[PDB]
Amino acid sequence: SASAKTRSSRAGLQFPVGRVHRLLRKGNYSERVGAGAPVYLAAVLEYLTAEILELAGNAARDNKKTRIIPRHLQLAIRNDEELNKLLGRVTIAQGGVLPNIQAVLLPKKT
Amino acid sequence: SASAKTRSSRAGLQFPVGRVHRLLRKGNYSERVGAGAPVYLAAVLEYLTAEILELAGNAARDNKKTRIIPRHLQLAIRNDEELNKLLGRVTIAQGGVLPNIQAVLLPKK
Amino acid sequence: KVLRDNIQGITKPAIRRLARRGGVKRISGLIYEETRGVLKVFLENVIRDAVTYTEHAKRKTVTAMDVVYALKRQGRTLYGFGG
Amino acid sequence: VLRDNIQGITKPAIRRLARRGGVKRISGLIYEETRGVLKVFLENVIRDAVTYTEHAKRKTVTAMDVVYALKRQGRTLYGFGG
Amino acid sequence: RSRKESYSIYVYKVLKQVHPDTGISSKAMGIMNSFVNDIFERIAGEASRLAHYNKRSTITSREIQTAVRLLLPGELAKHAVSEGTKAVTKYTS
Amino acid sequence: RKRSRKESYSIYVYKVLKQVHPDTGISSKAMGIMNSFVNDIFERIAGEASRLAHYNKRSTITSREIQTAVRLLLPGELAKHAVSEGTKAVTKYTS
Amino acid sequence: AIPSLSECQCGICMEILVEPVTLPCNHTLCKPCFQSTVEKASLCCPFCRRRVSSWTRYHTRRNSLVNVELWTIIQKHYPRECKLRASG
Amino acid sequence: KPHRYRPGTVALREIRRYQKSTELLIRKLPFQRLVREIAQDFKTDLRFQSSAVMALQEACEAYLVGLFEDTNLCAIHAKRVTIMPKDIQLARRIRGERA
Amino acid sequence: KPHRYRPGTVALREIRRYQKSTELLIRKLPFQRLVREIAQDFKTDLRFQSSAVMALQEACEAYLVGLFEDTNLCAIHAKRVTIMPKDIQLARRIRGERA
Amino acid sequence: GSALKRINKELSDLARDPPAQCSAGPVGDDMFHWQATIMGPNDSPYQGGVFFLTIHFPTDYPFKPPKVAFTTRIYHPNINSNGSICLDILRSQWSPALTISKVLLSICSLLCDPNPDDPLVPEIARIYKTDRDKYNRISREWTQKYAM
DNA sequence: ATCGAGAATCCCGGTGCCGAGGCCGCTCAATTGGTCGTAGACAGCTCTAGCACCGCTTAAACGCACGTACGCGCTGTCCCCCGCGTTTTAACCGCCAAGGGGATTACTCCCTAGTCTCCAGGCACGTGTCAGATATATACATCCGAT
DNA sequence: TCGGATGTATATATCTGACACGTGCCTGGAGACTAGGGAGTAATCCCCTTGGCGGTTAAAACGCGGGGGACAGCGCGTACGTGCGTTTAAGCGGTGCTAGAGCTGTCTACGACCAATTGAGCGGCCTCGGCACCGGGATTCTCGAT
Ligand SMILES: [Zn+2]
Ligand SMILES: [Zn+2]
Repeated sequence: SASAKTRSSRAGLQFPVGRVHRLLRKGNYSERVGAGAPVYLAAVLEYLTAEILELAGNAARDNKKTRIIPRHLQLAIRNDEELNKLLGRVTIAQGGVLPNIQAVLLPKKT
Repeated sequence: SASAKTRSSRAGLQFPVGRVHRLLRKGNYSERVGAGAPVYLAAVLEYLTAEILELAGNAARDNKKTRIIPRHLQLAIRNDEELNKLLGRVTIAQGGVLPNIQAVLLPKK
Repeated sequence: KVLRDNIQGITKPAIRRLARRGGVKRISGLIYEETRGVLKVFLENVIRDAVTYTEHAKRKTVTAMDVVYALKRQGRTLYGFGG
Repeated sequence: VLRDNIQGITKPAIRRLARRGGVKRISGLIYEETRGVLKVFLENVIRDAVTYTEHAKRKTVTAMDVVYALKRQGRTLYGFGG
Repeated sequence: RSRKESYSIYVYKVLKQVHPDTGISSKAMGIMNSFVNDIFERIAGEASRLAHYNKRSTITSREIQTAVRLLLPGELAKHAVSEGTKAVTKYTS
Repeated sequence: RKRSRKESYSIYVYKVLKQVHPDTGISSKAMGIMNSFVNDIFERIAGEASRLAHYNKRSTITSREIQTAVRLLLPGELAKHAVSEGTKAVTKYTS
Repeated sequence: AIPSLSECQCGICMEILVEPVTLPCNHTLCKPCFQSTVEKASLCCPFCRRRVSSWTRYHTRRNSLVNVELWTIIQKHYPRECKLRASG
Repeated sequence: KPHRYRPGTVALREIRRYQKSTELLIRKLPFQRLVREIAQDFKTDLRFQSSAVMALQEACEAYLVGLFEDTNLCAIHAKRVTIMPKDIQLARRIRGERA
Repeated sequence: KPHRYRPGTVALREIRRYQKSTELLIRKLPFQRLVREIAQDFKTDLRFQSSAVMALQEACEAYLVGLFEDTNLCAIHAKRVTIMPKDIQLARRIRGERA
Repeated sequence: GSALKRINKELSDLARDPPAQCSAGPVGDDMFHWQATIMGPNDSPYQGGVFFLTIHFPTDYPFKPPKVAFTTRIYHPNINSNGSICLDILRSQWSPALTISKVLLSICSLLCDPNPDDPLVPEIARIYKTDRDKYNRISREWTQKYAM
């Protein structure tokens, strides 16, 4: 990229690679920080955020709501079988729980 | 105490102070490290090690062995309830298991 | 300021909805008493960590940031309250 | 090429490791299930160790990378340096 | 007063990039901000530990790739490393 | 060539063991166990102190930081005993 | 209703559908294009620009990425093109 | 002839209605008072803020829901539907959260 | 008359003997063969040593000992003395790694 | 691999579909390097201006976007010193299904209505933003001097 | 309840061994002493919200009555792991060989921290506009007793 | 099978507060230059790790008789679900106070940082005794006969 413009635009991403680089420097993680690490980290963060937002938007469209709410995020995280593994030990505020019912607890078929 | 000697000696400790001070310096924990931080941390590890070693030695003396083995360490960790909580996650090399069978597990006449 | 009688303030029907959200349908009477002890231990641990952080931080007003730190440190991290 | 030698953790070996746990009688078909859980834990820890090795351009994995693999896994181990 | 730091505009921007219509709420924005911070902290701490392991002192892209390989599950990590490689390739050229 | 010099807490833990038990031996396996244990505890306390200092935008990990860290990571009895021991050590050093 | 070869060419490299993959937007693309797309492109649909990465990760384990039914159809009705394109 | 529902059906309706919703279950003021009780036990003349106790109650809700789900599993293991205390101690023991 | 011990007593003898000892309970060569199998499935032409193989073996034994403690607790809660597979996956689910 | 077939299909398409007010093709025997001759849109400060473009097709074409540089020097906010174009499809929003026709439509719509928000030459974009009409005369004169 | 033969287990005496501990030499990390930029205590001022009350309304909890689903105690069953004896097999120790890459050191080079100067991207703030909660008013799937 | 009673879902106004958008600005991000020290790379050497027999052999594998036990079923009394009338306080609004969180100018002493150096600390050698291994003897459950 020969464009000597803003580094986020130079990398073609949306998250601020400059702010990420600053946080790496002032985080007290290592004495030196490579110039390519912030781009990689911002790309990973942007991908994760984008896929969370996509799945939450799908949940909201299922709910016929045009405004993402923590319930949508909770449903998105628990519905996915590996985002759960990533964040199962974690708790989302005001998100509730996934709708599940034990088979035995169902009423007797009469 | 004012003295010109090793910090461990002047502080009345056994664990090194300059070594812990350097480890804090080049361990990527802070831009600047206080002077009392290494001596305090060395004292904390000093108490921990003293207690664990004395308990392990008592356990070994109970087992009539005067040379400590990792089984004695595992018994020292698990017999105490508070320190077991402190070291719940860790696994001891060659540690074995605490001898215990649940009451209902035992057979009946 | 004198204040007492904490744990029995919680209502048995509150534990009822908590179990219902858990998904269990039939509840014994002995559950309600031990649930109170569970809340005892959980709250005492969490706010002990929180007050430790606050007293370290020259502050005696326990903020939400500190309790979020306590939950994160315990591994029960909570979201939506900053950080 | 080595394949299908999971029977190395065999009937008496898994029985003895169970008896270490305090069980008296064990159903005869839990062996496949415990072999499966042993497997999945094994390739998890092996993934961690081998990628730790990959990071260092190292052609061999040592106990050091795997003990830090356990460290990150939440199964901190003692007795091999840290 | 003071100037607080947040990722609100970036999350909104990527949302509009991926969903041109659906809006966002304040609580959901807070959840997203804190989640990005948590993932950042996890990845960066793992990378710092990796750099300390090899007696190194520089956090380069390879350490970040290794950290994201460790943390995220299989194909999520695969997609993340693919995205990182594409981003660094675009940054270089 | 020369072998790179390595580090261990062997001599110091041996001194402590002899101080608390003047007739007790220690094997190499348990010796390495103690080395790993002290390294792990040191890492835990230092990491907690650094995290607390960053959580309070403080650039210096003073003795109070480790005081809070050990008060937290240690249950009641060990917490108070270690706090007392550390205060004794620091006041002896500064006196 | 069996589409001709032109309808059975992919939308990128103009070659036939081999191991076809069906997108939720009912878009089909020959398998090597999809491989070199999802990991080496913008993760979006080559036709409607929709982000279909979630579908890919959902279907990767169960091998439901490839559309088996239309692959069988084209193999029954157009096998020789598949044999020709087997070697790229 | 009152329409007395059979034991369980309205229970399941109530399950669904509180499971589809995310509204807070523990009552506000009693929980806040209890939290202040334990806090002033640990440290006298201590002052809180609303957001802190909100987060505390959300964490308590999550912990209780998870524990009660684990209780569901361990109780239905015994071919029972009535959850006993033994379910609670077994669930807390498997997680190893009581040290 | 041939002598046959009552089943369960020798079970307890084995339990006590093994809880008293610390030796390895898995044969090292089969375990390292499995380790190399997953290694070659993960990267061809990879090298180990004895210390690492011991480390994985002892981690395996510790993990399985913990899992079997938990499944014994579940089985005894289930009014049984025999551990069943359902106990195994239930104990795994409560521990919080599969869900 | 299939890149040769893709290039053959693209040249066939441009043979059947010559772009409006523009044209493109192989500069020679090589398939990666191609030449394009475009004529400036009437609804633009480059009325009737003729411009040349050299295009390098990459190895991973069509998946990697080809790189295009204007052969003639153009003084435009979206044209740099070496004639490159700051357009989204060129490096970021590139889509393999897009042919030369649609990207040429995009570039002609960009040239007809220049955007100084994301330029390559700052001074000309700034003077265009301040006063578009002096920029109109200067660009008209320049595209008169070198394109004729 | 009992005792007796039978294995199973702790204990004593002996012998050997290898590694735990003490001693020596040497190198490099801790200590001394000095300088100097700077995080941080610190007194002081602002202003935000948390406590406490206070009145009120009304939704939720309580105590009780009542019918009952089932937890569990018990009984009966056949079936499926256990112990033990007998057979095979790969584990296990001991030995030796090759080389390979782990580890170490010396050389070079270019990436990045650090400083300086410059600028616009994002945040605080205010304000317009609508998504949907709320409220009311309809129609339908379902429960259970009744057939 | 079955028809009301129940809750659930659907259609519509409306009004509300929250979300999106425009502005000021100002501090964090960006571009240029330098130095150097950390990292990449070439050379080597040697530790050990793979590999291989080969003998021994404890332990895995299999058969089999059998007895403890998971599982299937019955009843029965009980605690628990369900509904209702009742009481209680939880929640909402509104006021007032001030104590403490938070921001600001600042001075200072705690500590970053570098030359000298030396002795504590570490690598290697050597030595004996705590303990492993073995054989034998005495002690502790144990299970069948009462
Ligand atoms: Zn194709
Ligand atoms: Zn599409």
